[PDB]
Amino acid sequence: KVFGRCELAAAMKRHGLDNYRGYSLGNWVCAAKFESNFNTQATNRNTDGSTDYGILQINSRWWCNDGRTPGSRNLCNIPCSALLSSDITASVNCAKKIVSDGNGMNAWVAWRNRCKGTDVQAWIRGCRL
Ligand SMILES: [Cl-]
Ligand SMILES: [Cl-]
Ligand SMILES: [Cl-]
Repeated sequence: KVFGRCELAAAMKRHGLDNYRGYSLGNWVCAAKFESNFNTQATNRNTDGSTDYGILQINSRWWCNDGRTPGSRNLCNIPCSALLSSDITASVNCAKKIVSDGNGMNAWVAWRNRCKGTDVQAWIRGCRL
């Protein structure tokens, strides 16, 4: 599913991501924009052989099981395929664990490089939330 901008903001809020660990909704929408362009089916293969999955490009080295990432963990206790669903529940629940791991949203390199320090409120501007 490719979400609309406000549609995704609303879904993220529904699932308790808004201001989670102090990160406003615009941060999360911005991260999703640059990780996946709001496409739940997004996948990308990393140099180390791990793969990133879903709207927030969650990585199989630590967070989910794909059966093809040697030496990896599955800390969200989910198949990586769950992160591709039109229902963002699994991605949100896993993201909550990731952002609580110590480095906040810096875990998403694209958030650090493209969202951090910017006017992230622009991502939810106009949205009925
Ligand atoms: Cl915001
Ligand atoms: Cl594996
Ligand atoms: Cl980047």
